[PDB]
Amino acid sequence: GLFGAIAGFIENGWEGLIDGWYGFRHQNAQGEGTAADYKSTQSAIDQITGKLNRLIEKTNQQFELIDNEFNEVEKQIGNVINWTRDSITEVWSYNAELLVAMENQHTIDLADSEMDKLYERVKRQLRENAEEDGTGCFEIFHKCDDDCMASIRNNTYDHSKYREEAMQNRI
Amino acid sequence: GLFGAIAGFIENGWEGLIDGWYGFRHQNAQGEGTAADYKSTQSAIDQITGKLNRLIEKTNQQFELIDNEFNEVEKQIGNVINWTRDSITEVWSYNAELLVAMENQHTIDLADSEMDKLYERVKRQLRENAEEDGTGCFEIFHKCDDDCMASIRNNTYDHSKYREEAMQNRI
Amino acid sequence: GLFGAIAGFIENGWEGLIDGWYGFRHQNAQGEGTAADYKSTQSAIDQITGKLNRLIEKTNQQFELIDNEFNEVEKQIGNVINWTRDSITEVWSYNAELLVAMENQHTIDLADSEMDKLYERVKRQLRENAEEDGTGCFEIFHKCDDDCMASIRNNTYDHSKYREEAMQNRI
Amino acid sequence: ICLGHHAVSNGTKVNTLTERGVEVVNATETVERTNIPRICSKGKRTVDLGQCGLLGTITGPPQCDQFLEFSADLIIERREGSDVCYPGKFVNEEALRQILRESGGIDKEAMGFTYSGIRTNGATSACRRSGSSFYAEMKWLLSNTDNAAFPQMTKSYKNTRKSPALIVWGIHHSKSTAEQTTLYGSGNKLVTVGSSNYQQSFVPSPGARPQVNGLSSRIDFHWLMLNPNDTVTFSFNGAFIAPDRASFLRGKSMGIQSGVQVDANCEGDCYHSGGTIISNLPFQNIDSRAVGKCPRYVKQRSLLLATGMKNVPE
Amino acid sequence: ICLGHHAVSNGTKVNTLTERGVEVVNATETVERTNIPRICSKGKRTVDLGQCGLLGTITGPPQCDQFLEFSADLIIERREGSDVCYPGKFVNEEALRQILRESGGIDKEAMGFTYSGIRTNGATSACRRSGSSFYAEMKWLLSNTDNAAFPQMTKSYKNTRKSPALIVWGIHHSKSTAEQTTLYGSGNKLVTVGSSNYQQSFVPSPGARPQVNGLSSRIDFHWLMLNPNDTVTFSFNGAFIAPDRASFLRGKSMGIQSGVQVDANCEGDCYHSGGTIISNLPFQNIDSRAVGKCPRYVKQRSLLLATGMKNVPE
Amino acid sequence: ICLGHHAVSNGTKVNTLTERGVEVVNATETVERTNIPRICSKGKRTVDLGQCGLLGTITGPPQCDQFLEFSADLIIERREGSDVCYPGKFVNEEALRQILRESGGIDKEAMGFTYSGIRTNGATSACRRSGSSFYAEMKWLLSNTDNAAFPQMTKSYKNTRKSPALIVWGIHHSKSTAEQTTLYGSGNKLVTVGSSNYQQSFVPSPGARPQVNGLSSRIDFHWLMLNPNDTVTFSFNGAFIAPDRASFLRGKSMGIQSGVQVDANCEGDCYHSGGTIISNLPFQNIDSRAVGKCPRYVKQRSLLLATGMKNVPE
Ligand SMILES: CO[C@]1(C(=O)O)C[C@H](O)[C@@H](NC(C)=O)[C@H]([C@H](O)[C@H](O)CO)O1
Ligand SMILES: CO[C@]1(C(=O)O)C[C@H](O)[C@@H](NC(C)=O)[C@H]([C@H](O)[C@H](O)CO)O1
Ligand SMILES: CO[C@]1(C(=O)O)C[C@H](O)[C@@H](NC(C)=O)[C@H]([C@H](O)[C@H](O)CO)O1
Ligand SMILES: *[C@@H]1O[C@H](CO)[C@@H](O)[C@H](O)[C@H]1NC(C)=O
Ligand SMILES: *[C@@H]1O[C@H](CO)[C@@H](O)[C@H](O)[C@H]1NC(C)=O
Ligand SMILES: *[C@@H]1O[C@H](CO)[C@@H](O)[C@H](O)[C@H]1NC(C)=O
Ligand SMILES: *[C@@H]1O[C@H](CO)[C@@H](O)[C@H](O)[C@H]1NC(C)=O
Ligand SMILES: *[C@@H]1O[C@H](CO)[C@@H](O)[C@H](O)[C@H]1NC(C)=O
Ligand SMILES: *[C@@H]1O[C@H](CO)[C@@H](O)[C@H](O)[C@H]1NC(C)=O
Ligand SMILES: *[C@@H]1O[C@H](CO)[C@@H](O)[C@H](O)[C@H]1NC(C)=O
Ligand SMILES: *[C@@H]1O[C@H](CO)[C@@H](O)[C@H](O)[C@H]1NC(C)=O
Ligand SMILES: *[C@@H]1O[C@H](CO)[C@@H](O)[C@H](O)[C@H]1NC(C)=O
Repeated sequence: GLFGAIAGFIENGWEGLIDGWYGFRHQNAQGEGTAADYKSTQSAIDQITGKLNRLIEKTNQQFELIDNEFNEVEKQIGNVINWTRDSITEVWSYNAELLVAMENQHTIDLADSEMDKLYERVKRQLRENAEEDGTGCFEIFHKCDDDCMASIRNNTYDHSKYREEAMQNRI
Repeated sequence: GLFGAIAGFIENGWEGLIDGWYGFRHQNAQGEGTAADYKSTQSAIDQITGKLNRLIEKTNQQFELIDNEFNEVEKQIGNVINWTRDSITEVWSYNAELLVAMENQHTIDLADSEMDKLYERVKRQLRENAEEDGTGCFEIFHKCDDDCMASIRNNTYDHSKYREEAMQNRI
Repeated sequence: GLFGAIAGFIENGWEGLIDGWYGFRHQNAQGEGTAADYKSTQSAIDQITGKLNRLIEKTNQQFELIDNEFNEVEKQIGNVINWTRDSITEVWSYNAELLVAMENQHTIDLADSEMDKLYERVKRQLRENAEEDGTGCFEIFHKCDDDCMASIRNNTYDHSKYREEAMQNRI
Repeated sequence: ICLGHHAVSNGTKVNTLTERGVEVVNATETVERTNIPRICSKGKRTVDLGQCGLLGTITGPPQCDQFLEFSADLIIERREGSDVCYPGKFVNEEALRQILRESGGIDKEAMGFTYSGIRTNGATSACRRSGSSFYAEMKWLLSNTDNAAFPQMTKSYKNTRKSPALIVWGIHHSKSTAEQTTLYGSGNKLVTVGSSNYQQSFVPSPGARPQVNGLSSRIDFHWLMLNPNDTVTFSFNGAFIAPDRASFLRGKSMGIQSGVQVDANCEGDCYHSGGTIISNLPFQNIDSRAVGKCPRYVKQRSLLLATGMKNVPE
Repeated sequence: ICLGHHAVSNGTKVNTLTERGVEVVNATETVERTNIPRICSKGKRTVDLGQCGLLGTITGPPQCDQFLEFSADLIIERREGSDVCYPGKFVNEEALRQILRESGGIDKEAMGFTYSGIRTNGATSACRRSGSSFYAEMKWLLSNTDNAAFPQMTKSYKNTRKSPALIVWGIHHSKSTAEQTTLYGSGNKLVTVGSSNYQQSFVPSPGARPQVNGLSSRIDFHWLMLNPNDTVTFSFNGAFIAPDRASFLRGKSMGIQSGVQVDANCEGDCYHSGGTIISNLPFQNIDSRAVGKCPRYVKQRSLLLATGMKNVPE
Repeated sequence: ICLGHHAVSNGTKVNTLTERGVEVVNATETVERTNIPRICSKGKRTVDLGQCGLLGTITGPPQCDQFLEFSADLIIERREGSDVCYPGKFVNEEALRQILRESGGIDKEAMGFTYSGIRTNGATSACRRSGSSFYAEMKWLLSNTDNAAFPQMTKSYKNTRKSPALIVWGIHHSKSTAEQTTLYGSGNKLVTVGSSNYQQSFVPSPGARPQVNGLSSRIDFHWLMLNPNDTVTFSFNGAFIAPDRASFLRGKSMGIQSGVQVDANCEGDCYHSGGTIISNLPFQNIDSRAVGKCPRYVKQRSLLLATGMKNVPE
């Protein structure tokens, strides 16, 4: 993808992550746990569904029969009719191929971007209390128990409250 | 948008910002002021105008009358003519819908990206003298008067000159 | 581009860089040297080639003659045939123009993004041992000889090993 | 604390602008390939013409007696349909077929021709109704007795209604010049038809043709649309199969050609000869000649749209 | 110091690939709906045919006398136009109409036919010029006196010019066989026309037709294009409305059909029956049969293109 | 340490969605403009009809004797081709031309007509084979001696094969009624043709036509497709150019019209009158009427696709 997260500096996905598209996997003294972030996941689902809803639109234009399967119409007008229909077919096959290719590129790229926003949001949540390891993890330079991890996930982490210790550990 | 600035970690726009698309709102001891950044704004306007200029291109292909509104032409050839025209119409309605939808996605995404470049440029201007608050603001850890703010805006801020104090305040 | 690297905060490209699309130019006590990064370059080439391979696809639909260059066919059916063909032509000229314009936008944007990933990857390699200058350079706050530069390029740079000195120099 | 995304053990491959066969977590099909092999006609007044040919509903050979004034939203022609009983064919038959498919059905009205000095009860063993009969909406005009002269005559009809009138007449081509005289008397025979926007003349052409239904003689059926308040006038001297009633179009409908059964329990809007395409998908790979409200036909049998992120398992 | 972007109190909603009705700061329309109800003809030599039917400029019924040699870049047909005075119709009329719309006008030249042994001054009360007259470019050939024999005759014309010649002739269908003999003598009558690339025969068909302009007799107008240095030869024995002049196409033009006035103060290039579409927009929702240099017709009445960022007010 | 990207001194300008004439490091053309001026026919059984007109292969004027049973995958018509020797023209000629271009060639078979009481050896100085001759696949039926009566006769042919039969016959229009009687006897002459799906009558039209190949008389060639197990029956009294053999289509082929040489050393699949378009590019700006497997024609002469990053030199 264009944002070099998914299939990028995060080397792979989590097959045990069955409760969301993106999430946090933390480790502290009580061990490790994994939970999904609802807000980021729902944005992607909402954008992809809008894409789907465009494509499942019913088109209310009627076309009627203009040649004949039981009694073939006159040859010349028939060749013009077949030539036109094949020309139109050439056009719609192109449009279908291109549409899906483009839409797939954007869908993949769209999922990649939303991950990066989650990562960067959290990085700015942690401020000066952590450093990025380059694989999607934040090494936390202070003791962070399960309530502390939970506080980053639901955006109640106050960086100042732990500021003295995290800094106290980085130098 | 794809860049999670606009309608993203910056929660909303400024209805009092009537002089540009993007800008700076600073606060220091003399109070707060708001001015627009010309360079970032003009880039977006220039890209959107190019989009507009493509769409207002005049096409120099002539089509002439091939059926008749006063004396209807023969029925069969008329059905072929109407069938073809309706087929072409189906194609151009699709192209128009898709073009505008795609162009609108890219226009929105284009404005989002230019904001992020302005934000990141400034962040790198400030170097180690400030920290991001996660909402688009830079908390400046040194006294920054109106000439100092103006110096960031026109890219004359020398981070070293204030380096000792901003650091002197972050620890 | 959308990522404000290429033609962005990196002011220009290197005409002496004949061995890759992206690369590193370092300076230390032994002088300066320039080498290309293979991994980033090959990704862009691979994506652009896929774009090319789509466009050089052979289409296996046959169209046959339906009017006549030596003995013009009857006028009315001829006007319908010419009208249809000109209509189809209008459609394919639009599709060709739009396809190339869109593909070119994405190709330019694609090259811009891959540069940003290389830059950000390296930034996270260097961790707390360097600061970005805002032009694509990392000022390294420790002595970094040719083996050290080479170690960043092939992703064997251990930030901890030099951690004490780089920090020792930033305060 | 670490950020990540989901993946699964077996994903689905799709194509993009830059790569073919990229694996994503889930995808969905955009091209419809599933056909339901029946004519889904729920909610729609349907007329299955069966052995009645569509053009026959205007002339009324025996197989079409039940369809002389049909009314329908959907018209189904079958391969066994025949427009004729006495062998013959319509001129500009497909145009007339296309007119009748969108008509919504037909309403018949007597055109009011009365005759004197001729027989009007021409019958044939090819149109049998418990005996020799003819097209129910036409009259085979003959001389009163064998070899008697058919008088040159003119019969006119005024469309007193508010929509165009479909008028059909026939030209009889006897098996030989000798047989043609026995029906209408010797000499050149001519039928002229004129309106406010129409003029065309016809002369019968006796001659041997292959036996179809036992007969080597044939009938040419001709037609025109007569505008409201306009008049059609026929001037003829023999070999003329005269119209008894005019036809008027009821409203609107659509016509299909099928070889599959009617199903009043599925509802559909896109038909082809093999059944009904029921789909919300924008494309179909089933039949390029499908009619109705249809997904656009494409040559690809499958175009997978990514509905999830890239799958990167370990 | 804080970074931000603008917003306004009332934005405009647009559609994107992922969302319908996203609010942006400003947007602009891509589909033209505004019609100017006149034929904008500024800068263009315009011919408004009015009561002259376009095909009439070749034959010259009275309503077309001012148009026998017209010259134009833009040709306007009106609903009250008539191609005829003596009732009748052209064969392949629309092809000929389409030829004349792009002709740029016509230049007439005598074809040089001289006659002996017949009358050449056939006139009718349907083509009145202070008295009984006829089509100005044709001659109604008759026998010298009532019931006299029309001699079989052959008249030829060589196109000595450098562009194709438009030749038109007519077939007269009298009100009855008795009336046809009074004009041309009894028996079968035949007109053969041949060139280097054309061959077709015609026999008149007398008979009753509804009275149009008081007459139950009618004229069939036929035409062909004669190549440079090629010859057209007419062999006829009566019922032949002979051409007096050939027509040559002047250059190039375009033809429209309108029911609205001419305006030499607006300039336009896209016309339909209701006026002129003046627009730089790529699409229009006004008339799918517009002609000229036009925005592409689409079924949507509106497609808004975002021209500003997403609007996120507080 | 510093990050950077490459650039070159002279790049190539391309267009994007937001900007025209943006400079990139390298780009490649998507529109093919290069034509190879020959018919690349390597690997394909080719028939260059040359002076033989395509329709002539069915009737067999002298210039087509070598093509009476041709077999081909690619058929090339030339401007000097003629369908005829005795002047005349086919009815629905282009439909027949289009049928023969995709036929793969023709296989002739005697239709088995035998005659008594007439001459069958009609010849003309326009179809010369060391002397006066005629169309090799037809027979010019005449009365036994000058002014003798041509008997009304009926000749039938059954298609005993498994594919449709192409049957062609001709109508002879003599130079005058006097010349027509010398060949076939006086009076109206009629030819009726009927099958299971066809009925049409023909009467000859004697008259003066311009001299083409010295003759003012002409032949109308008519045709029909006879289904397997169906019968065609001809009833005629003169002026009938009878078929001797029926034609059957061999398989499949494609037809082009060219004015350039054959090259068995280049291989191609997209042809126009000026040669062959050999290209992997998706678009071409060479000929909008190209046929075969072709890049889509577009009006742009050039559309450059960026294949490298933006070029930003210093
Ligand atoms: C040879 O037969 C019959 C038939 O078809 O039943 C006898 C019919 O009475 C006769 N019809 C009339 C109206 O006289 C019919 C007729 O001779 C032919 O059908 C005309 O070709 O033939
Ligand atoms: C019955 O009338 C008139 C007319 O239409 O004015 C008398 C005309 O003199 C006559 N024209 C000629 C050339 O003799 C014309 C003619 O009889 C009919 O128009 C032919 O059907 O009739
Ligand atoms: C005037 O000439 C010739 C010719 O064309 O050679 C003499 C031919 O013998 C004759 N053909 C026959 C079959 O009698 C031919 C014929 O009179 C015309 O071609 C018919 O118009 O004329
Ligand atoms: C048109 O296409 C159908 C189906 O592809 C084909 O069978 C038919 O023969 C074609 N029509 C003519 C007149 O060739
Ligand atoms: C073609 O379309 C016009 C306008 O949509 C319609 O009124 C007309 O009847 C159609 N032509 C035929 C021959 O039905
Ligand atoms: C169709 O187009 C060709 C080439 O553009 C042109 O020369 C020809 O005259 C046109 N056909 C008719 C019937 O006008
Ligand atoms: C994946 O694709 C289709 C289309 O969106 C959807 O109906 C299906 O339920 C999805 N399945 C899973 C397991 O996400
Ligand atoms: C037809 O004529 C009648 C009078 O007989 C008139 O009232 C009616 O309005 C006319 N209708 C049309 C469609 O001409
Ligand atoms: C918004 O849209 C149109 C199209 O670009 C433009 O003409 C208009 O002046 C713009 N208005 C504002 C207030 O920006
Ligand atoms: C026509 O013939 C003349 C000689 O009479 C000749 O000079 C001229 O070039 C010819 N033109 C054409 C178009 O055949
Ligand atoms: C640039 O463009 C074409 C198309 O990809 C390629 O064949 C060519 O070799 C490239 N050249 C360079 C110097 O990269
Ligand atoms: C034609 O008739 C023969 C019997 O004479 C039969 O065996 C054959 O199957 C028939 N074929 C067709 C195509 O009707």
